[PDB]
Amino acid sequence: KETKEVYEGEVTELTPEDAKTISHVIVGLKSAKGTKTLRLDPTIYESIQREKVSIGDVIYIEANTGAVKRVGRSDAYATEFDLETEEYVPLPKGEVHKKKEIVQDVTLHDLDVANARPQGGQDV
Amino acid sequence: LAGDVISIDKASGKITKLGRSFARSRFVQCPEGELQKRKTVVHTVSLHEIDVINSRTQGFLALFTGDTGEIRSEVRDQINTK
Amino acid sequence: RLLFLRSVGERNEIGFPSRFKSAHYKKPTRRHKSARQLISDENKRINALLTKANKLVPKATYFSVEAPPSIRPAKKYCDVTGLKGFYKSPTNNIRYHNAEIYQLIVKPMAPGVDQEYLKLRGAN
Amino acid sequence: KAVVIDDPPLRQTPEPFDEQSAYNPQSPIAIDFGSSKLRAGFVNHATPTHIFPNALTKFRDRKLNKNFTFVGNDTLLDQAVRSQSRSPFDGPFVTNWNLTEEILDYTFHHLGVVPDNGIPNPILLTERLATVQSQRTNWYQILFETYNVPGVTFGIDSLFSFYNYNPSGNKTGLVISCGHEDTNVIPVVDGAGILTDAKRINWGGHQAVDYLNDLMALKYPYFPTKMSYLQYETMYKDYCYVSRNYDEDIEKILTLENLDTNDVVVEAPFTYDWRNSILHLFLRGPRPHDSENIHEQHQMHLNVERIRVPEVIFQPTMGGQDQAGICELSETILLKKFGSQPGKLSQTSIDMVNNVLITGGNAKVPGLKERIVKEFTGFLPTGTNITVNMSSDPSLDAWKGMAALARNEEQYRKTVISKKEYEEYGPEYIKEHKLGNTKYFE
Repeated sequence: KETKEVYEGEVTELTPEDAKTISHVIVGLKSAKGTKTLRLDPTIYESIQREKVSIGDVIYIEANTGAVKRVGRSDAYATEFDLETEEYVPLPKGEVHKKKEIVQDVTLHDLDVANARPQGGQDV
Repeated sequence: LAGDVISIDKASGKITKLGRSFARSRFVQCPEGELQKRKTVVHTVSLHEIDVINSRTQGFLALFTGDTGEIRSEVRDQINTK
Repeated sequence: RLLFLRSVGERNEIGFPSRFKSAHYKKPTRRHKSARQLISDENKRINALLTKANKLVPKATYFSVEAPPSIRPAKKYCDVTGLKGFYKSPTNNIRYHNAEIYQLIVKPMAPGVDQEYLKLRGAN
Repeated sequence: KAVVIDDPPLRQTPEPFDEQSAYNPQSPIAIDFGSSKLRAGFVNHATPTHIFPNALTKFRDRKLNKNFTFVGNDTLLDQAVRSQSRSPFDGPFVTNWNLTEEILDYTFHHLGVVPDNGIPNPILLTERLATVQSQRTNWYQILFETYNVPGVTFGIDSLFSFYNYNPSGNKTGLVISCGHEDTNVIPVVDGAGILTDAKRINWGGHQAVDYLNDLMALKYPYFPTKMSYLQYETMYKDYCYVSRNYDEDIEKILTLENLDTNDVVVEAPFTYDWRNSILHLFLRGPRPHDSENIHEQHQMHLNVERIRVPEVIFQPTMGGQDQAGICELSETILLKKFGSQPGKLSQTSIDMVNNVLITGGNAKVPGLKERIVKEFTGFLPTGTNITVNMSSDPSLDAWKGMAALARNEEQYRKTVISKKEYEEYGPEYIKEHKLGNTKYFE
């Protein structure tokens, strides 16, 4: 029995706080139903800097696992240039904070395989 | 350069040079109609390709190298359910 | 049909020595002083006051209360129809919606029509 | 279905006069010197007593009487006199003042006033937010040397409407005023209009009707007849609405299943298929067009202009103004100002959100209230209670403001400026009260 928690929306505020080591990360997401401002540990900023997330990028954050996925930029910044390499996704009409109860059905062989990778682990 | 016929995907950013236009001063006809086009592409992907891609041990290159190497049955069941 | 105008005409007759006015009247000579130059001499009066007081800070003037330009990029619309303007012609600098609008209105247009199309959004 | 537009009808009933027995000399008098309409009356009444447009003409006759008394509602009598109307306003300010003298004489004669040595009643006057100094000095000049009033107060009609709907005088709220020539966002803290952070958009109802006029002249350059300002005013009033979301609405205005419902047809008063063609669908609607008959040769098809004209107060770049919109200005007041971090609302910024007031004469357009509520939800944090207040008529609430100031609350004399105060301070005197303007400096 596991809990899926998802924060999604347009990034309207990305302010780090150091002490060259980031201490906490303030991220303000925005959807059609409102905004939500979250603290974040530096590992999620490491994942965000991997994802090159800037201001205005509609992103996906899982609270329990820390998975960060960049959907794309918003339509509010779709007219900053006439032609642009970025893709543009609309503002999500749902809420920023979504909670879900899901059931994980695994087997013993799946855990045996995941604990006995001969070369090593791989990314998501 | 000037006179080149190119195709641009706005999302991925891939720019493909289709060739040069019909100008003496390889050769492809200039496109007609709209510029920003919305066309439907149709894909047919076999279940073995999704089996190879969903298998985390080897990537999509095993469809060409051929070293898939005994894809497990749980990946097969996940592909069937999806 | 014409005596109605006379009836409301000398119904509401107010003379030059009006009883609503004071006993001393003394109207001075006033210039035109329209809308366009009142802003300018008020602006130069304010700048004269700042330069005299400095060599303090204004609080609420006619220019300090004016709204600043936005920080989000403005959406580009078609100048002909008001639709979503994807393209923009390079000769007359007119945004248009699709190919038919460009072939019918935007390309075969008289000179000076473009300068008053652009006058709606003030890009002349 | 074709709908025939025409000139607005003329009021053939002449205006009445107030009784001289109801004249009270020490009672104050409220005057709303608007750019479009003038609202005048006495404070003891609830409704305004005189509603007329702020213009007058100079009639000429073959008997050579030179009568120029056709002021206000007298202009709505004949078609010839109405075309020669002359408002004293060019844009937001007044350019000629003897015209205002004739207007003030007209409204003093029609309110049952029989004075001596000038007007003995204290006036209740409204002025523009952050107005220029010269207009204020000239207003002091005319009010204190041509009419000799005992007391003058000054205020903003938006703050007057806020006081009308919050009569306690210490409430906290946000005022959005859609006037005739400007659109203002004024935050109010504890009953005091904080004018150092108010913002003004250079767009109003007059600019919207002019924008519709320019759009319709551009849409049909070979139209046979030329229509007046009142005709474009009545198409702006009757066939325009604020879209709930402009980007999704503008994606499918020109579709065939949408063009048969919300596209109106306007007829001028006088006596290779086209399904996939965007230009013909924009010009002549979802019906086939033929140009041999004079009946549909005098035809308009307002389709995109039903939502394009009211959108300029939300995107002023469409009207040529490099200014922020209403929701963008509303966002920067209660999310990046007044001690509010974006994401953390202060207690003051909460109070204006529960007390949003939309007012002004240009709030009559449908869908403005729902668009404001939807856009306010977008930038505010989740769970914030956005409560808006909109009057049944948002045009006469400005007159009810000074009606409820000089009558309900006895601290109206805290805002008056006596004639003796004018002598000891001069024409540059500003009385920094809650409902009025402020000094230009610190």
